[PDB]
Amino acid sequence: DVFRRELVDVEGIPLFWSIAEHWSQVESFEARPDDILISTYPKSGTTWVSEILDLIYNNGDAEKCKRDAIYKRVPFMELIIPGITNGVEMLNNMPSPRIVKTHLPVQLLPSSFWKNDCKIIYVARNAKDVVVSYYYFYQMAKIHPEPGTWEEFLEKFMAGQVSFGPWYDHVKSWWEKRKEYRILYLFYEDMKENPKCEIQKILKFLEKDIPEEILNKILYHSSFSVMKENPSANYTTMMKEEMDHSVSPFMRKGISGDWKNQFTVAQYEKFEEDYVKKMEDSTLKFRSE
Ligand SMILES: Nc1ncnc2c1ncn2[C@@H]1O[C@H](COP(=O)(O)OS(=O)(=O)O)[C@@H](OP(=O)(O)O)[C@H]1O
Ligand SMILES: O=[N+]([O-])c1ccc(O)cc1
Ligand SMILES: O=[N+]([O-])c1ccc(O)cc1
Repeated sequence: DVFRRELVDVEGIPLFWSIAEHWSQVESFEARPDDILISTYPKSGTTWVSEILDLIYNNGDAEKCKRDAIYKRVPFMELIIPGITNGVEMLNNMPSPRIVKTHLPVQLLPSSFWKNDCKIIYVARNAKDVVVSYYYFYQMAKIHPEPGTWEEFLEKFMAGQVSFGPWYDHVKSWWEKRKEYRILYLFYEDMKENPKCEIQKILKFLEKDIPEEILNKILYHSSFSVMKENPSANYTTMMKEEMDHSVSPFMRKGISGDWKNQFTVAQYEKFEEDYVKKMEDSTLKFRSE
């Protein structure tokens, strides 16, 4: 059974057993100078930005972006599961320019990305909304260990005992890295508030100037209500064994502030006290609504 196993430590970080088992293949990954790396802590807007990027690369052409599922269009690099998927091999066989997805903490990223000085788009999302999203995701996406109860999962998340390790270190270290490499550091909440502005930031970073009409086309097709019903973007092409959408849909709510529906007031106060202690060494600032 490839599903529901315990995580395995990889250079200090809990990862899926099969990623750990094939780690040398990940660490030796060969990047290319024109790769665009989308880097996120899980549940922070990876699919959203991956769809935006593929739409940009295809000039807002919806049909072209339906050539395959997002997880084939924008391969999840480190995700290797025997009999199921191999992100490294998918990318190895993909023509440039490649869009590459990762959730790896900075210290675990294959060094080829640094050596090739690749452009990277990092997306961060407020921790409270992340942990709620990740809880439901753990339930539906069977490669993860059992999340337990909300209360149990919340504690594991705060302790960094979840797949890809602690959110706090992930966002903080990636933030620091922006001083060394070309990292456009985006926030899920900004994309919610003003998607046009954020996509304009992406275009400037990519050194692309496109017509307003194409920009509006990209905006329309990357909206939650369009993506949620789009089989090429909403993960419903996954086998039920890998992802069971009847448990929780991948495109779940797509808002900011769902944490209010999940956290008890006590859980919130405790989470905030812990958060301030973990995040005061950082100039990083988030909005929770
Ligand atoms: N277009 C658009 N607009 C707004 N929100 C969106 C969009 N697409 C995905 N989502 C929401 O993003 C959450 C999934 O994040 P990820 O794509 O990073 O998940 S994953 O790490 O790639 O598995 C998950 O958030 P929750 O709804 O809070 O669970 C998705 O619903
Ligand atoms: O099989 N799976 O569970 C997968 C496969 C590919 C992917 O990008 C994410 C999950
Ligand atoms: O376990 N999974 O199937 C996953 C996990 C993380 C992710 O971003 C996509 C799929």
